[PDB]
Amino acid sequence: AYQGFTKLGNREPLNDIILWEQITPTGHSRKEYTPQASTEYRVGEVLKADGTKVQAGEEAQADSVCIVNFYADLQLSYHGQLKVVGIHRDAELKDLLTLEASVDAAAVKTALAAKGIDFVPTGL
Amino acid sequence: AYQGFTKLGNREPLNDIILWEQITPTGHSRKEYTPQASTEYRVGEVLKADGTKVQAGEEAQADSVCIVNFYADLQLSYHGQLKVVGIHRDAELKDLLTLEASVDAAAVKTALAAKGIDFVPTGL
Amino acid sequence: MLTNSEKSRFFLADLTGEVQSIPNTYGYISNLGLFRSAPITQTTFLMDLTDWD
Amino acid sequence: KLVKHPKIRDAYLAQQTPLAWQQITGSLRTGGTDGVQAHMNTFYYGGVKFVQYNGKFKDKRGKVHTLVSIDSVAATVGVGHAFPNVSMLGEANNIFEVAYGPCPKMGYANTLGQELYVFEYEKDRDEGIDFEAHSYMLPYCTRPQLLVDVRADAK
Amino acid sequence: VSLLDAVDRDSRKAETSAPERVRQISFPMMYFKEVESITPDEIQGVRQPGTANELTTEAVVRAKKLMKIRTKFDITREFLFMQALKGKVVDARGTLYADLYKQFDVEKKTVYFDLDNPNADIDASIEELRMHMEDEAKTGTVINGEEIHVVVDRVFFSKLVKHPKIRDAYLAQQTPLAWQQITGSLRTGGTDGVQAHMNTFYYGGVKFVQYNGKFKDKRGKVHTLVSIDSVAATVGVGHAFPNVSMLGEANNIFEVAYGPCPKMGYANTLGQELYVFEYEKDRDEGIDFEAHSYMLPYCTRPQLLVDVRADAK
Amino acid sequence: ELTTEAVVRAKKLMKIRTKFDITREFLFMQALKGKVVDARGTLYADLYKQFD
Amino acid sequence: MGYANTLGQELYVFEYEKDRDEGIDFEAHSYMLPYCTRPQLLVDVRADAK
Repeated sequence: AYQGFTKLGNREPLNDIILWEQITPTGHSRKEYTPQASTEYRVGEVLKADGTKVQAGEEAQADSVCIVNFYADLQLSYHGQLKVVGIHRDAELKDLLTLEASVDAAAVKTALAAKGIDFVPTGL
Repeated sequence: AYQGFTKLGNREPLNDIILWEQITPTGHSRKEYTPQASTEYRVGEVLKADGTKVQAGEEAQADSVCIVNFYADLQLSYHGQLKVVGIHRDAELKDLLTLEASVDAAAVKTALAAKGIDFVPTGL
Repeated sequence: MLTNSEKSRFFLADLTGEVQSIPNTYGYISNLGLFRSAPITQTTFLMDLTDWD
Repeated sequence: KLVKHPKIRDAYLAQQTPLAWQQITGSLRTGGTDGVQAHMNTFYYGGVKFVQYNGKFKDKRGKVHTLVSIDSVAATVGVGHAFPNVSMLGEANNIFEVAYGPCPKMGYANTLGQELYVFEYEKDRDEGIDFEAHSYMLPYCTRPQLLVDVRADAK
Repeated sequence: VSLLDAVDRDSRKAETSAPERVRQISFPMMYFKEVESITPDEIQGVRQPGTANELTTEAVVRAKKLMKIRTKFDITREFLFMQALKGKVVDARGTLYADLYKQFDVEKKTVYFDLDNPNADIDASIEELRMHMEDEAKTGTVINGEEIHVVVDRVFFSKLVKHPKIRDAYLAQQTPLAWQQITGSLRTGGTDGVQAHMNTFYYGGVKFVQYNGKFKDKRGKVHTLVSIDSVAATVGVGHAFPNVSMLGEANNIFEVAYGPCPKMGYANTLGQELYVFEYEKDRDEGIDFEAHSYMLPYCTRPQLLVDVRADAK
Repeated sequence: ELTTEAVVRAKKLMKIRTKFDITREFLFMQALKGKVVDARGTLYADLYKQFD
Repeated sequence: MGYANTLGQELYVFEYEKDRDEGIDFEAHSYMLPYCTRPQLLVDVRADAK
């Protein structure tokens, strides 16, 4: 390469964090969000009630954990769907959250736990 | 496809504009440029002496015609080369030039003609 | 094997296999075979100790 | 530290025997396999054989556990363990044991334990598969006074 | 993988392992070219240097020029192979084409011997090198770190030989190997192409070989094969890389790629090691030659390449 | 080329078995040292006190 | 599960019993898109001129 090295990017995280879910004919633990303008989404991120990612100082507003990869430039998810989906109640997930800069993980976990979401310890 | 459609782009032009050039052991009619930091290159663009593309008001400074597609982010050509190449003398080319906005084609052609570069008429 | 180029959908490039890395796994003592298997039925067990002088 | 000691270095240097030459200028890697190394360091002196064991595992919290290290002793201080061979007391008096317990699932109560159980279940509504692995065990020694710790420390 | 943690039997808690990782990379290639020609003006009225009345012939000039071209290509290939073994690939002009440690995002390890200190422990450094080469393999199979190549510099070789810890240890031994290495001749290696034998030294199961290869650029600069980049010439340096038998043939680590010629008829043909072309001039004015090459040597496990330094810092 | 369920199943089973083997090795070492403690540090058996 | 990479059907139907013999549940799935490869051959007609 020009600098001597070139990287084509790592594989995006895929949906394998759900261990238990309230299986229902209509999604009981899942909610849909309209994607925000020019916002990239990935599995494991934390979203607010209005689809905006939780930032520092507002951990109390955490609502759900995203489980779908979304591309801002295509406006289409990696399965071709037009909407973002996240788990918001009654589920057990692996402890692989993605948080913004300077966000307090403990506060987010406590807020989510109030909705019935439990995190299982994950080995190295 | 959100918003109606999704386009993956057109194929880049192929290096076929060359019709005649006196072949010599060391490419008498070809010259090499150091690519600019953030400038994209394609086949059929007019370059100045310093490698920057010709713009309006300076058509008299036309130097050569790029014949290699260069990707700025990779900093490599489509053939995995580290330098740009252009024709600067004694060549016959198809009339397929590409010019920036408000660039007078006639002035560029007259400037290039002084160096011995001629353009063959091209049909639809 | 041929695949798409780095940044063009209409050009090809060659894919040269794969490389893998695996974590280490020490097993010296297990291979030594010092310990015997003594399966039991309950959740606890007892023993008696005696001595004299 | 043991190998560099002058009382060993000179003692083996003055000895004109094939063993002495190998241990002072040859390779001490003549042991068996620990799972990573083809051979592991071995050293003979005073009728005893010393083996260097390298063992590390990652605790999921991040910190590293060293198998041979003693509790609350800095890694800069040599430490080792000594335990008896099987043959010292005889096979009739085996000293090490492991006990395996049962599993809380139905049909396993009051049943001889196994070292590993694996179960599989189908998620409801045909959504996927689930797995479980169980184990219930404890290793122990019946004569703990035969275990000794060696330190390359002064005090 | 990590260690499991005990849980309460009646609580029915459990833990889970994390997923894996995957990524991709790419490489460019290096291109070389050569040009030569023959003219009748170099034949007419030219006395053969070895005689007094003999004139030169076209065949002699042709053979000399071809041999020169082939020698230049061989020298370039040797230099490129050495550079690849050193962990970075750069032409004689300093241009950087591959950075193995950047692409594979792994740090390079260097071992200090402190040969200037009488109390320096060479055994500790050798064991450190063995442990690095064995633990950092990450191949899921048994590794024998004793099998490694060690190319050494003249200064490093002299400093290692002079050390008292080696001198006295070998003096105390009444064995044929000790006699030969202290009073005999150490030149017992193979042939590097300039000398019949190469200096060889045995200690602690490791074999040290002294290499003095060097070349010159088009503009006079002298390039040394063994010298580490940016290290003073007065400090002993060297490189260590694994043997072929260390990992077996199924896990070969060193590869060389070859691409096609840019001429007609070679659009998508498998590249060869070298191309040679011949074109006669117009109006029988003379003859022309051309030579092409397109290659890049690379390593698939850069963490297994280790540097060695005589000093300690 | 596409993955398949069989490969994923095999990989996960192998990972589980490896984890359990590693844990067993660690526990055997801890027992040999004299006291049995899990990775978290909980104390389960102290043979020196048990046998006085 | 069981349909990860299989060819798509026109319609799927499934039946499931309830938790403790309470009834029966049904589900219907469909995943499709109709398209035309030469849209320029589609013409509209109007009754007026404007």
